[PDB]
Amino acid sequence: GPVPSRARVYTDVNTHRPSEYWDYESHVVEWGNQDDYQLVRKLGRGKYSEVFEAINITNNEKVVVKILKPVAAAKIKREIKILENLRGGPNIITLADIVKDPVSRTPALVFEHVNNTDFKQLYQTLTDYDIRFYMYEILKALDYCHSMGIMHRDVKPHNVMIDHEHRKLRLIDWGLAEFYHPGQEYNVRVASRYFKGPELLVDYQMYDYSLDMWSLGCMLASMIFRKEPFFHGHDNYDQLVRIAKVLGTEDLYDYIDKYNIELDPRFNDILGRHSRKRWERFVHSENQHLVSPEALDFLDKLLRYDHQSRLTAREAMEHPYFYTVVK
Ligand SMILES: Nc1ncnc2c1ncn2[C@@H]1O[C@H](COP(=O)(O)OP(=O)(O)OP(=O)(O)O)[C@@H](O)[C@H]1O
Ligand SMILES: Clc1cc2[nH]ccc2cc1Br
Repeated sequence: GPVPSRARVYTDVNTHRPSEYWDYESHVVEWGNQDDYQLVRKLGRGKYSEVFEAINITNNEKVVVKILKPVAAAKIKREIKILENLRGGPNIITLADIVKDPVSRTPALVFEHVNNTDFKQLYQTLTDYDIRFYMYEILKALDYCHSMGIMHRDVKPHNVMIDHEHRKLRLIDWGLAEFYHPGQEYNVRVASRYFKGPELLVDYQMYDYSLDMWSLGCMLASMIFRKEPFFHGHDNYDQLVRIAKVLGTEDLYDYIDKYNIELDPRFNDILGRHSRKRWERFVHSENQHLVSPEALDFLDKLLRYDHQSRLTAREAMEHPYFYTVVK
């Protein structure tokens, strides 16, 4: 069957922590006062929650309220435990309160509000320096959560809030986040299609923090090459073919051979044979100002099939691409 795998960093953070730290099922939720919050406007709705802008009437501060849709208490306590564990961490969204919504009769998570800049404007206006600056900020949040034994599993642009005026970044939406336990087989239905790592696309369940580094690489490629998304699959199968058209099929077969993974036979008549492309192939007059040899080397070290070969968040922070960023 498949060869086992373990993270090359932060492998035993959870084994050496009190069981209360990662045993989210055993956690007793402390409930706040729902009357402290006045809902102002609906910001969005997904399969798992409705999101509102609200006012905390005890301090007149703006907050965001995520009212959870009917889902397993396992996912609810997991998100709460992760948010409480990471609270105060660099660039991690702050969970301000947990209240029972009187209408839905489900938990409502109250978060600090971030005055988020339009994503389309950010994507179209970020300069070379801003891309490096904000990528260093996201790495601080990822190294923190990884060092705390947690994988985010849904890194994507909509989950990175940026207040471009105050040069403030927050990593949000921890509903898919999970505690990393060496040897544990996880669900591969995580992350959004365009940001799914090859490990999820080939059904390899013993993955780790390095999944987030693939997702970060996908964001980087889309920003420096001005191609959103970078890997534009029609579905989860075409998603792997789109990756293989860039990284090539030889390295893909070496990856699956290393872990003794057998690809779904449905890939036999869609994967083809592709060579690895040089990153310069994606450079053109409209994105050249965002590309440098340091950007391409950094990208090359994130976008690797073998999850064990990708840079960790801390190694990424050491890369020459960030030497220009004021620290
Ligand atoms: N802490 C926050 N401060 C300000 N706005 C937030 C905060 N958290 C979420 N939002 C905003 O709430 C809105 C709705 O969120 P929601 O996650 O449902 O949709 P979304 O960002 O389009 O996500 P997805 O792409 O996953 O569907 C978004 O515009 C999001 O930026
Ligand atoms: Cl790190 C980062 C996160 C982001 N979220 C939306 C745009 C955007 C750009 C960068 Br660079």
